[PDB]
Amino acid sequence: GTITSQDDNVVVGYWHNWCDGRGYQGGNAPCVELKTVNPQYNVVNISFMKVYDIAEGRIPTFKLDPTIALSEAEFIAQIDTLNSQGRSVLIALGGADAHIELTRGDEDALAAEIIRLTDLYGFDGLDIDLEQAAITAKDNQFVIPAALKMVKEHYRKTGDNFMITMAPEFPYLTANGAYTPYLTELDGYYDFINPQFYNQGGDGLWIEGVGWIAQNNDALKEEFIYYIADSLINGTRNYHKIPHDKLVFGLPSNIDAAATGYIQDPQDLYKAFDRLKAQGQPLRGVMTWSVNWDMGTDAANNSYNQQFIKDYGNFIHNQLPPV
Ligand code: NA
Ligand code: NA
Repeated sequence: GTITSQDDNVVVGYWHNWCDGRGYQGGNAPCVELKTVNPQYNVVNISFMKVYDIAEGRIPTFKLDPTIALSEAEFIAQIDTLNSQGRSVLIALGGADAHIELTRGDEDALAAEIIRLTDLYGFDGLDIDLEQAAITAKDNQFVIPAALKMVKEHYRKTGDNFMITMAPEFPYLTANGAYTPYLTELDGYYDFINPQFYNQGGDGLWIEGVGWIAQNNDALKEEFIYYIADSLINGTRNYHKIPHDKLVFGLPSNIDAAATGYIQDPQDLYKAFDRLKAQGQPLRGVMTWSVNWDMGTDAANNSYNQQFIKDYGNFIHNQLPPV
């Protein structure tokens, strides 16, 4: 394929390489064809590159789920189509039960496999989306950055920007937190970070004048968004710094997609994002788990009807470009 990278704001959505996932509230996530994904998701993350069976070896790979009933050829064409629309398709490394437990020395083979898949499917980059147990498993903190540097450099040689993103759960981004080796090793290689501001229950931050602001408090959601992002983009309040032009706010699509973190009132995001913009530090966009959930159903089989991309797609795409 042709490496197709993002120079302006993004709306990121994950795409499930499986069918009929059950939700946190009993709903259903269909498998969907790439070509059915709403075009306002201009970064689509194929979930997941993983180890399928450890008897196959330590190096994760990607195998298109045959239940989805696309041939490799048809999947590849759909990626070419997205690329022709100016949209990126990343491979998301990790996910639940991925069995990624790499040993020092594995970076060469992991880099070779990323390059292979990239060239074959026409992926535009990789998203680091490790499960909690993987973040510090074995030599992952060393191997995964070492491999991605070699991948970045390989594609830089041919004038291509192989995108590198990550999806840390936000508690792991405290200063010296478990995800910080990935961030420091890959500083100047990663394009943007899309943390998960969901599934962390009552984790949060204390702000003098406001109080305790939890990720699951729907009365203080503007405050949560504004203050957690302000902390990250400035490296304050004991958070690792991620520059504002490289921070994308990750969210559940609806209450089926995650246990906690769903934004009940989209105006809380609009206002938080406008406060960050007004101080000269606008964010790079939003991300969601997941496009399948946005296209999914509740427990009564009522369609979620793309509400996430309705709420946020125009809002983000009509912002000024970065820099
Ligand atoms: Na591509
Ligand atoms: Na509120």
